Amino acid sequence: LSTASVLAFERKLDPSDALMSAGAWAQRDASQEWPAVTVREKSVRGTISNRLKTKDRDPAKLDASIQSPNLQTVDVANLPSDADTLKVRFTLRVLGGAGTPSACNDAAYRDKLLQTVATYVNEQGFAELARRYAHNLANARFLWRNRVGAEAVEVRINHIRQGEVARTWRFDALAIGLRDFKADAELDALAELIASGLSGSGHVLLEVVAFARIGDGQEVFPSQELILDKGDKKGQKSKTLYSVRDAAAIHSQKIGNALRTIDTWYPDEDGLGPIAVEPYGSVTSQGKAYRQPKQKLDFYTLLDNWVLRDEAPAVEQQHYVIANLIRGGVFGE
Amino acid sequence: LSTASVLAFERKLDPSDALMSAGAWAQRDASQEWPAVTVREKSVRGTISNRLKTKDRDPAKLDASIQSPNLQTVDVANLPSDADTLKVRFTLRVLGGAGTPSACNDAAYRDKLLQTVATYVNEQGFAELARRYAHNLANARFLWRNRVGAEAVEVRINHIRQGEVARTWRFDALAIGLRDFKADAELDALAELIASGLSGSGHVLLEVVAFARIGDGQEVFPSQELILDKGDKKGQKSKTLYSVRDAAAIHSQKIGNALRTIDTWYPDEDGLGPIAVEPYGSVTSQGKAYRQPKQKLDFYTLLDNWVLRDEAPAVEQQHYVIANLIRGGVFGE
Amino acid sequence: NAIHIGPFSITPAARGLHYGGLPHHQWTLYYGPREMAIKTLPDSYTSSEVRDEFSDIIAEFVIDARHRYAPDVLE
Amino acid sequence: VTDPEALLLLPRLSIQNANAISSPLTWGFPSPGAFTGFVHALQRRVGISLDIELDGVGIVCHRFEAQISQPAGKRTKVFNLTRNPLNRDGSTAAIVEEGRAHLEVSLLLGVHGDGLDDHPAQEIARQVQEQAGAMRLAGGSILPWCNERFPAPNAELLMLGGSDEQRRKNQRRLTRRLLPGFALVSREALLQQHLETLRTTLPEATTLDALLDLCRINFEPWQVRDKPGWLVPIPAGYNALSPLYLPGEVRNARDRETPLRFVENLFGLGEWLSPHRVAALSDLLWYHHAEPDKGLYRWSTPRFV
Amino acid sequence: THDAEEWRPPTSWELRHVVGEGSFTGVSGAAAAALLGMSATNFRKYTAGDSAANRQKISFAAWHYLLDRLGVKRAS
Amino acid sequence: QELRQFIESFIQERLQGKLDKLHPDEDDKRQTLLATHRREAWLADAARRVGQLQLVTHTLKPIHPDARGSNLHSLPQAPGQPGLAGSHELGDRLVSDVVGNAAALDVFKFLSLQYQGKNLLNWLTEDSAEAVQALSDNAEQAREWRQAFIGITAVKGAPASHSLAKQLYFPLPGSGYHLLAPLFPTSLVHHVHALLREARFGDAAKAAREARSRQESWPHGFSEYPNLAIQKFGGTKPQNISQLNSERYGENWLLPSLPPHWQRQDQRAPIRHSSVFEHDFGRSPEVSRLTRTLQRLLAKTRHNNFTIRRYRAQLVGQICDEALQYAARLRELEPGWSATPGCQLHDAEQLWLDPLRAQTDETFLQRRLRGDWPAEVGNRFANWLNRAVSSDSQILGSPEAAQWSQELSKELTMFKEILEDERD
Repeated sequence: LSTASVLAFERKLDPSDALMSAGAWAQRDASQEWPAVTVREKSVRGTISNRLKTKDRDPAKLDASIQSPNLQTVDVANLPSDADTLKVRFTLRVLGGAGTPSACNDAAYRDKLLQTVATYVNEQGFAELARRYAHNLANARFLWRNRVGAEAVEVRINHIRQGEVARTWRFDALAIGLRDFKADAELDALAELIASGLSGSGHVLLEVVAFARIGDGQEVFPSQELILDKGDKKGQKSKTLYSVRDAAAIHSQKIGNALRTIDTWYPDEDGLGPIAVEPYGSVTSQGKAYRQPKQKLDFYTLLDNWVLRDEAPAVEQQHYVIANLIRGGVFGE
Repeated sequence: LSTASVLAFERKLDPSDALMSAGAWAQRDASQEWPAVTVREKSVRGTISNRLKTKDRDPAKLDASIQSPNLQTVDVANLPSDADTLKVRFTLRVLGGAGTPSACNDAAYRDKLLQTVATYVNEQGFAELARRYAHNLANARFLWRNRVGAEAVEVRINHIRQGEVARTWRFDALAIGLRDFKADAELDALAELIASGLSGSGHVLLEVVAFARIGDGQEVFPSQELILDKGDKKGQKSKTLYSVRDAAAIHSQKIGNALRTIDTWYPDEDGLGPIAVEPYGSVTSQGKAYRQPKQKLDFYTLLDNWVLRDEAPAVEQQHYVIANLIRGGVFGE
Repeated sequence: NAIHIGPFSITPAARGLHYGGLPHHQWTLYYGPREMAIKTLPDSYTSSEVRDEFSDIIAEFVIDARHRYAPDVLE
Repeated sequence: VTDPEALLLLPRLSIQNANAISSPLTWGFPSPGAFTGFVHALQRRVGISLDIELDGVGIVCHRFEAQISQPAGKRTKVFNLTRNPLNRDGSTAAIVEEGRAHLEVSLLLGVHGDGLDDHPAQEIARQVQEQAGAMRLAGGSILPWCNERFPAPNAELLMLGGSDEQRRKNQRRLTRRLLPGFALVSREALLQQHLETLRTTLPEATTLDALLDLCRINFEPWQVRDKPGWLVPIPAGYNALSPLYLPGEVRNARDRETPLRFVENLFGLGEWLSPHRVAALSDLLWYHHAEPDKGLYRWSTPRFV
Repeated sequence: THDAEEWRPPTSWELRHVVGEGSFTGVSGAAAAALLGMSATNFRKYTAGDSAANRQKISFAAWHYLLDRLGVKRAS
Repeated sequence: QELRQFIESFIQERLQGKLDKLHPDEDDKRQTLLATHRREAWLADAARRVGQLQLVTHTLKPIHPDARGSNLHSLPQAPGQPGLAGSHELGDRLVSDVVGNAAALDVFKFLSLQYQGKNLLNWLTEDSAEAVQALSDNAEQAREWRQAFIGITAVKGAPASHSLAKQLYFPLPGSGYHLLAPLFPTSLVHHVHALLREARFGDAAKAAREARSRQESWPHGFSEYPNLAIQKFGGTKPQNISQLNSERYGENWLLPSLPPHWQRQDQRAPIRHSSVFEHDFGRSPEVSRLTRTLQRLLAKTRHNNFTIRRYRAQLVGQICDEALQYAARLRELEPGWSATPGCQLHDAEQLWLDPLRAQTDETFLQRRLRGDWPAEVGNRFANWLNRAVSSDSQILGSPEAAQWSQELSKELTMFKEILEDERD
C-alpha cells in the first residue's frame, strides 16, 4: 500500500469576502444602512530611508538623491470624520464530510483514509477543532490590522437556518484573548454548532459581523491587491486596495487564514501562540517553517505514518492532521 | 458481416451553456430580471504547501523558498452580498432517431444496426434511459460544486411546444438523491415526455432552471477555461472562468456529462453510484477506467456481439449500449 | 546586473518573487535620478529582452524631448 | 446563374460551440461552404417535400464571440479547449486543438419552385423554421428558443413580384431587419485588380492575399495604406490534387456509393459590407458550383455588383 | 555656456547624452575619439564616472569642439 | 559522379559526426557500423532507413491524432479558378515532410548533402547515372543506393481515407454528390510561416519598426498582423509528423477572418450626460479612427485626384455606413427609451435613436415621440462630418473638393432617405 498519485480535498469552512462599512458606536444595532468605506487616492512623496549599498554612501550622491524625491499615488481607506466604528461583515458556511477527498487514484488508499478519519471521529468529535474555530471567530482575529489598537471590539454571530436568524451570539472580542483558549458557555454552544456542522449532522451558515471602535477619520486596512508594472501612463500608482463593487473589502483567503490560526502544537515553542495550519506550518511574516520535515511533525510524514503504517500520532498531532484535512489542498505527487 | 470502416453518431440531448444569475429566495418566481453573476479577478499570496522531494528537505533551503513570495492572479465568481440564491438556466433539446448514424461505409451493417435498434425499441421503450435522464434532470446534478453543501436546491423544467410554455415540472432536488433512482408520477410523466422525444415521435424542447440556496456573498463555481502554457514567457493568470457575454457560465459539455451520469451497471461495484456513459467507461476524477476490454463489458465488444454475432446482451447492457448510442461518438478502426 | 542605454539605467530589485509559479524580478527604468518605469519581468529573460521591454518608453521620451526642445523657425 | 423567385429570411439564428478554425490559414468566421452545406441539407430534409428548390445563402453575422485568450506576454492568441475523457488505460488523452465560437447570424435563402402556388408562405416558413431548429450549422448546435420571443417568424418575400419601386420598398423593409450585422460577399475581381497592379513589381499571387488584408505601415515619403472596406481572407473553395476515384476503390470512405477525390483548399478574399450598400437583395446569395472535369469545387456569390 | 568663467565640465551621465551607443546622437566612443583626434582608451578615460577610477574631465575646447562635430551645438 | 571524390568526404564527415560520441566498447561498434556505410556502402543505410519512410507535400497527419492514410504530394498546378489562391503555383522551394515514423533523418540530410552542386542528391531518386559514381563502389552499392533513393520519394498510389480524415459531401449540378478528403497543405503553411516570420521578425522589419517608433525615415515599410491565432499539433512531442521543427513545435498560426465588431457586448454608447446632449460625439474607436484617417487626407494630386477622390468618396460612404451600423447597435440595446438628465439632444438624438413605440411616445405623440424626424438627425450628422472634415478654402479649387462636397451631400441624402424610410 502506497499513497495515491492525485488526491485533493475541497475546503470546508468557506468564508465570503468581508465587506467594510462605517458608523457610530451605540448605533451598531441599527447598522444595516451604514455606508460603505470607499477607497480613495492620495499623493505620497517618498523620502530616502532604505539601507544604502555603501558603494553609494558618498555624501554628494546622497544629497543629490534627496534633492529630487520621487512621488506616488496610493490607494487609501479611512473612516469618515464623523464615524468612529468600522463594521466588517461576512458569511461562513460549515459543510461537513471532511475526510472524503474530491479526487483520488487508489481505491485502497481512500478506503484506508476514510476509515482512519472515521476512527478519529469515533475516538473524539470535532469538539477541539470547532472549539478553536469558535475562538478565532469570537476574538476578531479576522480583523488583521483593524483590531490592533482598537478601543473596543464586539462580534455578533448569527446562525441563519432558514432565511431568518436562528440564533445570536454576542462576544467581547478583546476579553477573549488571542493567546489562550478559555471556556465559556455561549462559546461552547457555538463550538457545538460548528462541530455539528463539521460532522455532517447539519448545514451551518453563519453571518459574522465585527465592530471595531477605532476613532474618527482613522485609517482602516482592507486587503491589498498586486501591481506588476507602474508607469507615467498611470498615476505612478504603487498601492492598490481590494474592493467589491464600491466598498473596501478583505479577501476571503485572509479571513480563512485568520480562522484556522489554531495550531498550538508546533514543536518549536508554544509561548509564541497559535499559527495557521499549513503543511510545513509556516508564517510569511516570520519567513520560517515550523514543523520542518527534518523533524517528524509536518503534515505529510504524519499522514503517511497514520494511514500507511498505522502509526497513529499523539492526539494533538491528530487534531493538526485533521485540521489540515479541513483546510483542504492538493496532496500528492 | 463486419463493422463499418466509418461510423459516426450525432449526439442527442443537446444542452445549452448554462448561465448563472443571482437573487433572493422566495423571489424565484419573478427571477427573470435577476442580474448575472460576473467574473472578477483578485490576487492570492500563498506558501509552499505541496510535497517536497527527499533531496529537498533541507531546512535552510525550505526557509529560503518560503521567503520568496508566491503570488497569483485568480478569476473568481461570487454572489452579491445581498443575494443568497444562485439561479442556473439552460435549454435542452431532444431530437429523436437515435439509431441512425451520421456516417456509415457499409450499407448492410447500417441496415443490421437499424433493425437491431428497431427491435430494441420494439422489446421495450426508452423508459429506463428516459427515467434516468429525468432523474439527472430532477436532482440538480448539473450544479457540480454549486450543489455541494447547498441549503435547498429546487429545479423547474418547462416543456415549451409553441412560443409559450406547454408544461411545467417542480422538483425538490435534495429530496431526490444522487445515488438511487426513484419513481414519481410527475417524474414518470417527464420520463414519458423525454421518451417520446427520443423515439422520433416529436421534437422536445425544455428550459431547465435550478435555484440553489447557498448564502450571501458566497462563491459560485462556473466552468474553468483551458490555457496551454506560455512556458518560456511571463507568468500567467492561473485560473480562468468561462463567461458568455459577461455572465458566469458552465460549459455545454459539462451539463451533458452531468446528464448522462446513469451507468449503474459497471462490473466493478454498484454502491459507488452512477457514472457517465462512454466506451471504456472511465471517470476523470478517479483516473481509472471501468468496463475494461479484458472483460466483455465495454461498449465496442458488446456492440459487435449484438450486431455482428447476434448475441444480444443483458437488458441493462442493452440500456448501456443504447445510452452510448444517444450519447454519440466517432467509432471505428 | 544593471543595463545602461545611454543616460537610462534599468536595475533589478535585488530579490525576486514567484508570479504564476515562475520566478520574476522587478526591473526599474531610471533616467538619472528620475524613476521612469517599473516592470515585473521573469527570470530567464536575456538582457536584450529586458532592453526592448523598455525601448518603447525610451522612444516616447525621445519623441517628447525632440518636440519640446525643438528650435525656433523663421520664415 | 439562376435568379430566385422569392427570398426566405432565417431571422436571428443563435449558434453555440460552432467551429472557428474552418481552414488551415484562417481562424475567424467559418467558411461559407458550411452555409451552402446547411441550405443543401435543409433542401434534402424539408425542401424536396414541398416542390421547393434552394440555391444560395446570404449571411450577415449579427454577433461573434470566439472562445480564445491572449497569453499575457504576447500579442498573439491561443484557443480554448475542452477536457476529453480518459483513454482505455486511464492515463490521459491526446490533445488535438479545436476552436469553438458563438454566432448570431441570419440566412437569406432563394427559392425558384412552386413557392406560393402549392402552399402559402407562412406555413412554408414555419415548417422550415421547425426543421432548422433540430440540426447544427457549422459543427455547433443551433441554439434553441430562449426569451427572444420577438424575432421568431420568417418573411418569405417574393423577389420579382409587385411594382419595381414596390420591390425596392419591400426589400428595404426586409433590410430594416438586417441592419445590426454586415453581409459577406466575394471579392475575386478586386483581388485580380490588385494582383495585376501588384505584378508590375513581382509575379506572385499568395503574397497579394497576404498584403491585401493586413495593416501596411509605409514610412515617411508613418502612414497606413488602407482598403475602403473590410477585407478578410476566406476559403475560396476546393481544388482536387488527385483524379476521380470510384466509390469502392478507396478504403475508409464515408460511403461506398459515392465517388471520392483528394482535395486542397482554395483561399480567397471576401468582404464584409453594410447591407444598405447593395440595392438588390438577391446579390448576396452564396452559390456552390462543381466543375467535376477538373478539381474546381467553388463556393462564391456571382451576380453581386 | 561659452563663457569659460561659468563653464563646468560635464559629468559622465551628461556625457552619455551625446556619446555612446545608447545616446541620443547614436555615436560610439570610438567614433567620438576619432572626431577629437584621440585614442579610444584616452577617450574612455572621460567615461568612467567617479574621480578615483582614473577619470579626468574633458576640456573646454574639446567639449565644445565635440558638440560642434556631433551636430549638437553650432559653437561658432 | 561525386560519391567517389566528394561524397566520400561527405560520408567521412558523417562518420566523424557519428564517432564524436565514440567510446571503446559500444562506441567502437557504433563507429564500425558508421564506417560500414561511411566510405561507399551508404546503400546499406538506405536499405535500412532510407526508403521505408517517405512523405508528400501535403500530409494527412493533422486531420486527426492518428489517422491512417497516404499523404500524397501531387498537384503541382491547378490554376482553374482565377479568384482563389493556394497550391495553384507554389514554385519557390516546395518543401516536403518526412511523413511517417522514421527517425533516420540522415537520409533526408544526405538527399541535400550532395544535391547542391552534385547530381547524386538530385538523380538518386530516378535516373541514377550519376549514382554509378555516387556509390563509389561496384554495382551492388550503387543498386542499393538507387533503390533507397527511388523508395524515398515513392508515391503510395493506393488511396486510404480514415474516420478521422474529414470526409465531406459536395453537391453536383443537378445530380448526386462527390466525396472529398482535404489534405493538410504542409508545404503551403510552411511557406506562409516563413513569410510571416520574415514579416514579424527579421532585421529589416526591426529596422522599419525602429524607424516608425520614432518618426524618422527608411526607404521601405513593414507589416503587422493583428489577431494571429496559434494552433498546436500533437502535443508535447511535435514530431509525430515532420516539417514541425523545434521552434515550429506544432506552431500553425492563423490569420484573422473576423467580422468587424469583435467585442462590446454591453451597450458602450448609452444616452448619457456627455453623450445624450451631444449625440454626434462619436462614441466609437473604429468610427473615430476612420474620421481621423478621412481628415488626414487633405492634399490634392495633379493626376492622382481622379482615383483619390473616388477613394475619399468610398471612405465617406464607409463612415456613413458605420454611422448607420452604430444607430442599429444603439437601437438593439434600448429596452426602455426613456429620457434622462444630460439627454438634452433628445429632440434629435432621442428621435434618431428612437426605440419601439412607448406609452409616452404614443399615437398622440405622433410628432413628439413617434415623429419621423430625419432632417434634424441629418443636420446633426452633417455638422459632425463638417467638424470632422473641415474643407479648405481653396480645396474646391480643383474638382476633388466639389466631388467631396457632392459626395457628402449624396451620403447625407442617402442617410436621410434611410432614416425617413425607417421613420415608421
